[PDB]
Amino acid sequence: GSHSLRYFGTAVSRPGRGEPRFIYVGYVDDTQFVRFDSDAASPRTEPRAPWVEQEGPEYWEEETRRAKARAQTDRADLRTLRGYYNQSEAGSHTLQWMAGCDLGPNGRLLRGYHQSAYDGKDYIALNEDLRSWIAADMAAQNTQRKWEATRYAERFRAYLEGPCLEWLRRYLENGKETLQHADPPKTHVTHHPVSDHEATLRCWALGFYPAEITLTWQRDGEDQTQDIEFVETRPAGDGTFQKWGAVVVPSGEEQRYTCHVQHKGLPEPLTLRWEP
Amino acid sequence: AIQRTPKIQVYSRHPPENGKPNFLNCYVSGFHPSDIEVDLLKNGEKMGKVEHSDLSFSKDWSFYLLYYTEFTPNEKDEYACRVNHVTLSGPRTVKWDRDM
Ligand SMILES: CCCCCCCCCCCCCCCC(=O)OC[C@H](O)CO
Ligand code: NA
Repeated sequence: GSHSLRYFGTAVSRPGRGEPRFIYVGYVDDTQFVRFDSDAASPRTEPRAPWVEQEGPEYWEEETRRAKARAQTDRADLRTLRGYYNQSEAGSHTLQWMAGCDLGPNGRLLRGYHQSAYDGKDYIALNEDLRSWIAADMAAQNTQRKWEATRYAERFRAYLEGPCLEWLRRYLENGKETLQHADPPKTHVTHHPVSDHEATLRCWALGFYPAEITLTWQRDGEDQTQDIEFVETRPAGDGTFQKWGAVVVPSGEEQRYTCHVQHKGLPEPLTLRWEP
Repeated sequence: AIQRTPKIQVYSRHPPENGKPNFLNCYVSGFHPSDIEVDLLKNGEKMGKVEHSDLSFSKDWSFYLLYYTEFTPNEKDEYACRVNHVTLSGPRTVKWDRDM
């Protein structure tokens, strides 16, 4: 259990059709709180969570300046990468990066990240010791040797160890009423006959925050792996999440089946049954 | 370069009830590259005033987006989400099912 500040970036080259598209987002835990979209007239870093709107005018101008500097760097990197892979000048490519810090309950840095991908594949990542790089291929090794030359890992680590945690603590305090509130899932079980002798039990978990959750079906206390479907956790749109798991059972043996639900918002793990 | 086909979930923000205003969600995830066209269909017709989230992506670098609009279900109207992506030969359409 740790809070996290993370920024994510996507840069997509638009060969012939002008400059690349840059879309940047920032998150505290599972809560997005800022965006930057280069495809505006005069684009700016913008609030996407209520508790960051109180930030002063200097904040928004410096974050906007920071986004524009990253865009320039990303466009350079798109060119460089096109070269390393001897790729056509025609053809759109995609660069993605993420970076940020996990706050340890100690108050210091628990884990830090700086990772990147090109055309959907891992390219280079900062190692967990924050001192070295892992490179995916020989093109990425070229980036690695150069970033070693400028001691980039040490300089970025300083951001992670200092300001990254400083801003995360700030955000956590300003948005504490939502960011530090575990919304428990509202849960229930629905019944849908499949045939004259089988029916579907669907177990629902709704409106929970944070996203992480476990949801299983059991028959006589044993965990079910056949005749099931679990959907990926999905956003409700209001900042909370949803998940369901369905199992096909013999008509008349429904009560042998229990849905098991664990979530940070649940003091105890939940056991659920169809309740006609 | 890897390309990935979008997964699609269509669903409501809250348990649906006829006459009760609600939000219709089409969540597209797991796709690469990022260009993607997503429509919400009311009785086979593209709804206006559909908004979407800001492009983000998961730990495997594949993108996800939430498209959503306001709607009030009733026993007559049928809803679906229709997706176009470079990995798909023609649009993929998923109907809204009230039980999912
Ligand atoms: C959603 C809008 C985005 C908000 C604004 C745009 C963010 C772009 C910067 C990347 C993330 C933060 C890293 C930047 C930290 C920084 O200053 O980097 C020091 C280096 O370690 C070398 O000094
Ligand atoms: Na297509």
